[PDB]
Order: sequence, then structure tokens, then C-alpha cells
Amino acid sequence: KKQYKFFKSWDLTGQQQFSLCDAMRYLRAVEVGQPPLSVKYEVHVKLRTKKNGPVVRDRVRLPTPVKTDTRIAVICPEGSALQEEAKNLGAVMAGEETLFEAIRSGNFPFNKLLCHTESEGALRKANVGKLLGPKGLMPSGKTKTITNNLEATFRDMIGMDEYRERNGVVRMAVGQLGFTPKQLAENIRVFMAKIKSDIGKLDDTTPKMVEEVVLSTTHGPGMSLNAEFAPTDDKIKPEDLE
Amino acid sequence: SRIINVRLISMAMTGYFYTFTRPRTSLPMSMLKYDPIVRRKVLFLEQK
Amino acid sequence: ASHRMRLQDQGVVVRLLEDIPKFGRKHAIFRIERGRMRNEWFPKNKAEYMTPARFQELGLTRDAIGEVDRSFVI
Amino acid sequence: VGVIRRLNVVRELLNIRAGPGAALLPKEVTKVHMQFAHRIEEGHMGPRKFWRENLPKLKYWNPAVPMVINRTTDQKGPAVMTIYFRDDKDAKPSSTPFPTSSADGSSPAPKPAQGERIVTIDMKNRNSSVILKEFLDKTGAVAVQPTAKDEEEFREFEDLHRRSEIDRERIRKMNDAKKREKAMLAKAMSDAQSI
RNA sequence: AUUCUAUGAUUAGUGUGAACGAAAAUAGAGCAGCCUAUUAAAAUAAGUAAAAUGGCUUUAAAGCUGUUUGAAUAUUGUGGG
RNA sequence: UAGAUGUGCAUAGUUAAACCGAUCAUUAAAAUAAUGAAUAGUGUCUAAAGUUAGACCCGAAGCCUGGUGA
RNA sequence: AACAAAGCACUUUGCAAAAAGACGAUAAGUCUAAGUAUUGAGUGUGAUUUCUGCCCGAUGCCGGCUGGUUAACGAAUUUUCUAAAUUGAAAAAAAAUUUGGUUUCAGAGGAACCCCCGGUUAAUGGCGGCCUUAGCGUGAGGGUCCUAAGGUAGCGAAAUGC
RNA sequence: CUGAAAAUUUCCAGUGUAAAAGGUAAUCGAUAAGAUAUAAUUGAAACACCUUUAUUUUUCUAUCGUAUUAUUAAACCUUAAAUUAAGGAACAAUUGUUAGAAGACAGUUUAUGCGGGGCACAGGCCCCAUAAAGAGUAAAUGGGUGUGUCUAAAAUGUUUGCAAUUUUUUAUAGUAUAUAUCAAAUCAUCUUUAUGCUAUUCAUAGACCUUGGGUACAGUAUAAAAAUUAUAUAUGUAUUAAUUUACAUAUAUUUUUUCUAAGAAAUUAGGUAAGAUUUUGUUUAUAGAG
RNA sequence: CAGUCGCGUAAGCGGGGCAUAGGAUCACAAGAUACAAAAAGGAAAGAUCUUGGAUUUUUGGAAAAGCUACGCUAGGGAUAA
RNA sequence: GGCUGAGUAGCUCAAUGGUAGAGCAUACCGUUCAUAACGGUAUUGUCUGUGUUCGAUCCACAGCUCAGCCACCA
RNA sequence: AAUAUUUAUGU
Ligand SMILES: [K+]
Ligand SMILES: [K+]
Ligand SMILES: [K+]
Ligand SMILES: [K+]
Ligand SMILES: [K+]
Ligand SMILES: [K+]
Ligand SMILES: [K+]
Ligand SMILES: [K+]
Ligand SMILES: [K+]
Ligand SMILES: [K+]
Ligand SMILES: [K+]
Ligand SMILES: [Mg+2]
Ligand SMILES: [Mg+2]
Ligand SMILES: [Mg+2]
Ligand SMILES: [Mg+2]
Ligand SMILES: [Mg+2]
Ligand SMILES: [Mg+2]
Ligand SMILES: [Mg+2]
Ligand SMILES: [Mg+2]
Ligand SMILES: [Mg+2]
Ligand SMILES: [Mg+2]
Ligand SMILES: [Mg+2]
Ligand SMILES: [Mg+2]
Ligand SMILES: [Mg+2]
Ligand SMILES: [Mg+2]
Ligand SMILES: [Mg+2]
Ligand SMILES: [Mg+2]
Ligand SMILES: [Mg+2]
Ligand SMILES: [Mg+2]
Ligand SMILES: [Mg+2]
Ligand SMILES: [Mg+2]
Ligand SMILES: [Mg+2]
Ligand SMILES: [Mg+2]
Ligand SMILES: [Mg+2]
Ligand SMILES: [Mg+2]
Repeated sequence: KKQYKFFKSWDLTGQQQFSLCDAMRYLRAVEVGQPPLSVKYEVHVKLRTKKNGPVVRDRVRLPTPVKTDTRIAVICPEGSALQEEAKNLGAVMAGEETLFEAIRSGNFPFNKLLCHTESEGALRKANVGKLLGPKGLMPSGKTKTITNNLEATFRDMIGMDEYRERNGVVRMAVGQLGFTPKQLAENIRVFMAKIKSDIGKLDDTTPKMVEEVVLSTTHGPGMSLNAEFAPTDDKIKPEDLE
Repeated sequence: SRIINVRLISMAMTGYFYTFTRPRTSLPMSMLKYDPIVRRKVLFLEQK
Repeated sequence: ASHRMRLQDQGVVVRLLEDIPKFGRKHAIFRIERGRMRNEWFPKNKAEYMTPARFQELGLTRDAIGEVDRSFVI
Repeated sequence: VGVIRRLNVVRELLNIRAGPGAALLPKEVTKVHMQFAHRIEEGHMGPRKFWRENLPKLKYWNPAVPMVINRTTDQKGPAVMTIYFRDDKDAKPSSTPFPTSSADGSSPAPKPAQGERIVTIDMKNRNSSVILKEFLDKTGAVAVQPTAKDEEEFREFEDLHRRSEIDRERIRKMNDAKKREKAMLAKAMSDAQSI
């Protein structure tokens, strides 16, 4: 008989919350041997909002690509600052004379192939065009892959992430299991911040407030995430590994 | 009624204001009026 | 919640003298309903009012008031 | 769903730090690379349970030890375990290359580097307990002891499982009669509504 | 100290209005101080001060009060105004 | 002997009011820019008056309180 | 011709400390009554013969929901001023937070009356139309609208008739 | 919607009773088969598993409310010098507070105007006549379909043959004038100097065509631009280390602001400037047209 | 007149509409001013300026239904039979 | 200013996420030896607009109109 | 073996 306007909000005083570092220490353990690029983090932000109100339908461009459908690989000098930069942009197996043998292996993880104008010489020397050709991945002037600015090329082909507000929660994948605590941390900042902006400009009659945010993996428990980032265990420091 | 008395607040944050009437089914008023506190013409915007 | 609520009486302080069961042991100080002490305990000499003068003679302070023990047994 | 509903779930699932197969490996070990098949045929059940029961606990207490697992669809394969126990005599110089877990033989056991005299382990048709035993003793880890509250956690949830199953049968039985009665009356009356 | 008369004062102030209406202080009539009270009394004051609420008084304070509740221990800064 | 004592009104105006002051008020800063406001009081008697009291005089039906009578 | 009246009818009263009703600045208490449902009180009608029809919508009363509403109470909220402290500011400076005093806002739930359902006319009260007809009239009859129901029996230029 | 445990979601079709969304390709089976799921089919939407959410339902806890029971086991009430009695009983009763409620009772209002009063009707304001050639001027006088409104104003630049508009900057000569230059005002004119196309002519495997090169000399202007983007895909052909590259088809796009009439629409009413100055009716004539 | 904006070459024009038909105080509410602050430092409550809500329509501005043939008093014949 | 209910064909009324119906008031036909009854059919379509969903009389918002009590009532 | 709708009219 009776009805309620706002979605039910549960008291959070009891909730044991975890810092991002401490939280990852648990999720990484459950995902001990799973493929690192198939297991992806995800966030469930609970918004205190009315039922008959509008819903968010904006997008976001995260610092690092999440969707793995388009796996990028950059042919750049080895050990160069750009080689590591490619990893920051989300590159896979990028570098010099690192995939060239993979192109000879006959199995390619990457779905697309970039070759910086500087490394163009090594490409012809490799003489692997006859192998990349039939696959439709051979760079060319018309391929728009021989570029001097990698970051710009990355933002163009990847795109953006779409998040839609459902009944009472916004759900979107933010990180990949192979993310470092620094990368994943910033990736979340760009997420909750963008929501706050949209929520801010949405309307003032009934502003929506983020009640709780839950972090979970594909095969991990949904744990409440605390604003803190540093680990509570003094002995344990930020560790990075597969 | 069909008419409402709106208040245009000074954007100079001086507290001065003007009061005009306009139909309800109309856009909020926004005019360039004279502020006697600063003695200059500033932008006045509807309160609500 | 509000800034003003209905005024209530928390009871009267009394010291047991007969080791009443379900309430407390002998010489136990606590607050009890004014009705039980006035109609049942005091006439039967089972307890005594803890007046400010009584606190001085016994040497105790006002901070020695306990609570009723419903689980007490002889 | 409530805050306490989920807490009782995650906390229970938070047995990664518990008794069975939990220890702090010495500083001499750097990483490990296991390799088994998907199915359990041909002595492949043992290695799997170790990966889903005990191995997850080793990562928590020692999260700086890469533990990659390669999977293959070619059963009757090498079900071995290469424990990078050396660390080049506690030498900091790191070996750049190391693969990552996957599903189809993408990461074969990498060959040891110069200062990488490693000890291997075999496991086929062998119980996980035997695998775990040889793992701890050979690696030389110091088992962690669960504190009081940890042992309290087991006791609490153990009672929940009692009441839980006690409620499963009840609500299941209450639905047994409901579904049964609804079918009997339906089989009786509606059989006439067919006409 | 109290009491009586006048001024202060058709004032402050209250009240929609009509109207109601202080005190300080001053002048005069009298003048007296005490608890060992010039007639036999206190071991210095607790259901009291005070609060909420219903009223009186009133300027909202102070004062009076039914109901329900309910403190502190002296200028070495305790209590009222 | 000496000192003090005893309502009040006027002597300076101005403004809502204070500061200010032969100047003051308004001009969101001020400034002769304008406008408005400045010069014998006080006591007494005679008389006519305003106000409050019965208030120039006579005259209701009625209202309330306390008593009286079958 | 008005009142009363015998008769008639309705409502009320179980008496266990107060039967109801009436009186009592207001109580104890008194009358009722040293009575007990064939008693007492209240209301209308007004011996008797022959009779007392229809309507419970409105109004009043009675009964009824673990219903709706719902003051007090009250879960959850909120504010003025000021003292001290912290933070902030540390330029001519506020401001913010916690605590003390002081003073406001505030309402999930939550009574009766009321809303809602049913009952009651010797309760207060109400008790209509418009067409058509076997030939003109007259309607046994028929159709239709409306209402809670539509003035029945009887009486009828009456104390009621312009 | 106090919280916990468990469970619960049917149109048709669909394996069948699909809660919704996000992520994922495997998940379980103690060592051997198999169930599950991805595929496949249906449907708008597709399933295991892991997360956070939506609706509803039992028990437990929690908060409210109703009812009953006990009480010389000395609340209180009633009988009773008044008790180890009887009955009632946490109700009743009383006090305070709060809400409702009988003209039972109390105070007061119910006006005034009006060719007497009663009923009715009337009360501010605007225009015209009455009004007597200043102003003013009454009557329950004559006119009125009078009126407590509406209104924020809007949807290398510059035409290619040459000092040609206004104002200003700067410089030179010059003694204040003169020229050039700069910026602004007025105005979106569209700008590839030829990379395509067209014609003709050589070669050229070729039985008219395939492939690659030349040629054209332009005022009766010209083949020498009547409008020239960029791609995504598929299907070819020819090509290269290479979907490399160049063409030919089609179909989805964007680009050249360049092709679905706002100069075909909206009754916008103030300040100021400029422009227009009989707009209405009448009347003559005019396909359908009275 | 001062302040400072608009249009116009300029002169100059603009303190709403071609003219004639929309009620105050008090209280309340939103802003400003820096006057006073009941021992003192603050404040409350006040004062000045601007502004808003009125069939306050008996519109110079009361929250307001009747009977009397049981009737009463003061007047008027300033209005009747 | 705050909150709630509401209307479907000419007339009177049903249908709750899934077809848009029933009865009546004319008319045509059928049934009957014939008439009256009876039977069948026909149209006249969710107050208006917008939005959410594969799908809207149905849910959400605004308005028309009706209705509940409110707010102001200096 | 104890069933039971409705059927008026005809110078
Ligand atoms: K005064
Ligand atoms: K009679
Ligand atoms: K009736
Ligand atoms: K009734
Ligand atoms: K009824
Ligand atoms: K309430
Ligand atoms: K009759
Ligand atoms: K008893
Ligand atoms: K204009
Ligand atoms: K003319
Ligand atoms: K008479
Ligand atoms: Mg109590
Ligand atoms: Mg005096
Ligand atoms: Mg004393
Ligand atoms: Mg007191
Ligand atoms: Mg005080
Ligand atoms: Mg007081
Ligand atoms: Mg006092
Ligand atoms: Mg003076
Ligand atoms: Mg006698
Ligand atoms: Mg009779
Ligand atoms: Mg009685
Ligand atoms: Mg009679
Ligand atoms: Mg209260
Ligand atoms: Mg309720
Ligand atoms: Mg009758
Ligand atoms: Mg009366
Ligand atoms: Mg004249
Ligand atoms: Mg004249
Ligand atoms: Mg005009
Ligand atoms: Mg014309
Ligand atoms: Mg002071
Ligand atoms: Mg008047
Ligand atoms: Mg006038
Ligand atoms: Mg016959």
C-alpha cells in the first residue's frame, strides 16, 4: 500500500571500509592466476536520489583504456621514454624488436599496430609486411598509424567510456587487473569527479549525493571502498606485479 | 494570478534591487540597471 | 528528537537490607520505583531511603549508586 | 540488500588470511610459475584445488611474489611447478622478462637466468595436501598463526551455516506444500475449466 | 529598613486604539535599631531556588501560583539580582 | 560665623536619531550646488480658555453585586 | 376549540456499593425508594368502534474496522545569540567546528468527534412529472424521465377554499 | 524503510516462471565418464558464475497497539472500627494538560441610505450630456455590453588595367599644407594558374580494343576547370615487401555554407534615430466568384 | 542640480505607455543604512530608506444573523395610516 | 503557496502493462402459418499534450476540468 | 429410478 519516493538508504556506521591499497591486496589474491587482461575492476556508486528524477547518461575518457576489445601495440624505440609512455597510454607488447619476433610467431595479442615515424626504418628491415598484410594490420600512409604523437592517436581510436545511471547505482568498469595502484587510483578520481560535475549541473531541486562506492572484480567480493589510499599495514608498501 | 512581481538582484553584491512584474509563463528578467551604491551601471538578475 | 522532552522521574535511591531476590544483594544501593519501596519494601523493613545524611554516616558518596540486577539469585 | 547482509558475505569470503596454506615465504623466493590443464583428467584435479583453495592465501601474506599460472587444453601434459626460490643470492638486479597468466599455453615456463638455480615440483594424481606440504617445507615458509578474532570469525560464521541450512529446509518445505497444494487444486478444478 | 504627603510624571514604557502608567532621586512628617531581638525566636534554612507547561501580575525581567520535574556552599568568587 | 541645600523654564540650533554645532540634515566619498530650519526670557495679578475630574442644570429604560419577602 | 385527563405508543433504567432522571459556588449527599423491567424517568398522542399506508436519501440517535484522519506524546531534524577552546586568518577581519548556557525550527507513528459501512419513522421529517390511449371527451393500458420514496386508506368549499 | 536468515519475480514464442544492469569464458565434477555455460534456436532484450540494486513473502529481532491473567503477595476503590474478610483491580476514580462537543447557558452584532417604512437594491473610479459661451454645479437624472486591465519589446580579405568613400595611426618632404602608409567603419565575392576533363596522335601483346607516353599555344579566348572534400566499408581489376598503391563499380557518411519557399508564419505595445504619411470605408472593373 | 547610461552626423531627446478608469496605517516578509544599545562588552527588540502580498469593495480602511401581536425608554412629528 | 482524487461509444457502465468491452436507443435481417416476444449484426472510441518501456486506458510529468481538504485572508 | 428455464395472440 504505502510507497516511498527516495531509494532505500542503509545506515553505513557499521560498514567495515577498506583503503584502496588494502582493498587491492584482497582482490589481487582472489584473482591469483586468472588472465590479467580479462579480469577487470568495477565500481557501484550508490546515489541518494528520487525515483521519478532524471538519470545520468554522460561518458568519460579515463586516463587508461579499460575496454580490451581493441588491443593496441606501438613499435617504438627500445628503452626510450616513449616506450614506457606507450604503457601509460595502455599499450601492450610495445617496443623495438619485442613484437617483431611475435609477428614471426604467428600469434598476435594486439588487435591493432602502430609504428612511430622514427621506427619506420626498422619495419622495412624486418620485412614482415608479407605476414601483416593478409591480416589487414600493415601500417601505411592511409592507415593513419604512422604518427609522431602517440597520445593523440590513442585518444582517437579508443574512444570513451559510457556510463548510464540505473535505478539507484551507476555501474562502469574503471580498471583492469593489470593496473598499478597509482594508475587505478587516478582512474577512479576521474570517474567520481566527472559524476560530481554532471550531478552538480544536473539540477539543484534535489541534488544527488554519493552514499557509498563499492569496488569489485569479475570474480571477487564487493567491498566498500574508503576514501583513504595508503595501506594501513605499515610493513606492506605499494607493490606492483602480475 | 497571471502576473508575478519579481525582484532583480544586483550582481555587484551591493544589496540594491529593482522590482518589476512579468507574466508567469515568461523567461526570467535580466537587465542592465544603475546601481546607486557604486554609482555605475551593472548587471541585475532575477532573484529566484 | 527535540530540544525539550517530557520530564520523568528516574526513581528513588535505596539501600537493601534483606537481600531481596531478583533485585540485589544485601547493602546494595540503586534506584527503584517509588511505588515498590513505598508500599512493599519500606513497611517490611527490606530497604531504607538513602538520604544525603545517610551517605555521610556510611562514608559512601553519591557515585556509589548501582543498578537493579534482575538476574540475581540468593 | 543491507550493509550487514553484505558484510557477512565478504567477511566470510575473506578467509584468504586463514589457517590452511598460509605462510610468509622467505625473502629468497621471487616468483612461481605453475602449469596444469583445464580438465581434471589424467591427474589434473590436485593442482587445481591448490590454485582455488591454498594458493590465493599465499598471495595475500606475500603480495610481492608474482604467481603466474598457465593453462593448456592438452591434458596429460607437464603438471609441474617452477618456484623461483633463488633471487640470485638475494641480489637486487632484476631479470627484465617474465610472462603473465593466460588460458592457452601462451606463457610457457621461462628458462632460469644466470643466478636462478631453481627447484621444481611435480604434481599429477597427487592430493593438494601433498603438494602443499612439499611446497611449505621446501620453500621454508613460516606459518602464520590466526589471532583470537580470526578464530572467532570461524566460530561465528560456523553458527550462521547452522541456522542458514536450518532455514533452507524450512522455506523449502513451506514452498513444497504450497507448490504441491496449488498443483493438486489446479489438477482438480481447472481440469473442468478445460470444458 | 518600613510607613505617610508632594515633586519626579498627561515621563520611561505598554497598548491596534481609547487609555493605563512606574522607579531612581529630591523635599517634608517621623526617625531606631537588632538576634543578649527588653520578652523571650535561628544550631543561618531543599522538594527550597529554578525549569517546562496552564494562569496572575507585568514591559519580555523580577514577583505570585496549580501540575510534572528539580540545584549549589561564601570575595581563596558559592548563590540571587 | 561660614559652607552647602531645595522641582522648574530660558540662554543654540539641527536630524528619525546621535556625532556634530552657528551651523545642522539629504546627496551610499566629500566638496557654498541646491533646499529647509536662527535672535528675550521668566514670575505674578485680572480675565477668557484647552484637558481630566459630576464639569452648565434637570430626566431614562436597563446592567451588576449584597440583602428582604411564600 | 386552549391545558389536563383515562387509554395508547416509543426511548431509557440490571440496582456490586451511583438504577436512570433531578438537585448540589460542588461535592459528600438527598428525592427517586426502605422501589427493582408488570419499577422509575422522559417524549408524543389523547376514552372506545373502524384504522394508522410509502420512504433511512437529508438531519438526529444507535452499532461497527487492530481502517482513514488524529491534539497531547513522540522516532528522525533544525536555528538565534553569547562565553571559552581549537582551527583558520595571522592585513584594517572575519568565518567555520566542538562544548556550556540561551533561544527557535521540526514530525514516521499516534485518540474520540469527523470521514466511511449498516440500522431505526407512534425519531425530527418527506410522501413528483411529462407523453400516449377503443373515434371527440374519459384512460382499464402502454412507454419514458426523475426521486430516498412519490399522498395509500379515509375525509373533502372544511375552524383548512385566494 | 529496525535489522538478520532464507526465499520470491509467468503475455506470445522461447529448453522455461528471463527481476534489472555491469564484468567475464569458461565453471563444477579427487583424478574416469558427465552434468553446466559460451555457441545454436526463439525473443525487443539470453541465461552459469561474481558484484551492487528492484518488487513481493515466511520466521527471528525491534518498535507500536489490543486482550487476558495474578496481586494480606497490604497500590487504589467499595462493603466493613476498618479484618491473615469478600469483590473489583492496575482498570476505575481524582488532579494537571490536550482535542472535540448541546443556544443547555452567557456577552454582543445584525448597520446606514431610500419622495414613510418593509422586501429588494446601493457604496471606489473613468467618458458624454443635463451645465445656463471661465471654472464649478444637484436629483433612485439621461446615456455605457465602461472599468481593479494589458505591456520588457523578440523568435596579400575585398575582383585583378592603374592615386575613386569616411575617420584615424605612422612616416617623408615641407612650414601650416601635400603624398604614401596603417587601423577601423560600410560589404561574407565565390579566388587551387592546373594536378582533372576533352580532342588528336604515336607506340602496343590485341581480335575494334588493351597498356604507357607524347602533342595542343589560347580574343571568335582555350583541352588548359560550370565548381575540384575526406573517408568507412564490400565486390572487382591491375599492382607491389606488404587490403602497398592506382582505378572502376555500387551504399552509408560527412565536406564545397551549394537546392525542403520564413524576403510563405508569429497581431509585442517602452527610450532614441531614420524612413513612409488616407492607412478605413465607399466606388469602377476583374477566371472560378454568388 | 549632482551621479552615469542609451540613441543620434548634429541639435538634442529619455525620471515608461496619445491623454482621461489600481486604497493608507499597523502588523508581517525580503534588502540596505550604522543612528541608539536600560551596569559594561555583544545581542535582542526598536529607528531611518527601498520593496512586496488587500472584492481592507460599507473601497479616509469593524472579524458580526434573526423574532417580538408580551415588549420597554428617550425623541420625532425633521418620514407614514 | 502546499497536497490528493478524478473523465473510457449517443446515453449509462465495465476493463491494470499486453484484445479496447458490455448493456440500452434507433435501424436491417432472421425465427413464426402470421403478429408480438426472442436471436444476430452495424457503428459513435480511453480528458489534452509530452516522456519512460519491446510494448501505456494502465506508469511519470504539465495542463483542461471536476473534487478533497490546505496557504494567505495586513 | 424423484428429474423440472421461458411458449402470449388468431373480426
Ligand atoms: K509614550
Ligand atoms: K394535543
Ligand atoms: K427516510
Ligand atoms: K439516517
Ligand atoms: K442508512
Ligand atoms: K502527523
Ligand atoms: K387521496
Ligand atoms: K479478587
Ligand atoms: K524602436
Ligand atoms: K481624404
Ligand atoms: K395572538
Ligand atoms: Mg513514572
Ligand atoms: Mg509617586
Ligand atoms: Mg540564608
Ligand atoms: Mg519558584
Ligand atoms: Mg535572569
Ligand atoms: Mg519571571
Ligand atoms: Mg529569584
Ligand atoms: Mg537644545
Ligand atoms: Mg400562605
Ligand atoms: Mg384512541
Ligand atoms: Mg443516580
Ligand atoms: Mg386530536
Ligand atoms: Mg510537543
Ligand atoms: Mg494510523
Ligand atoms: Mg406513520
Ligand atoms: Mg443568546
Ligand atoms: Mg461652464
Ligand atoms: Mg456659465
Ligand atoms: Mg505607441
Ligand atoms: Mg483602400
Ligand atoms: Mg549594556
Ligand atoms: Mg467611505
Ligand atoms: Mg476621496
Ligand atoms: Mg377466436
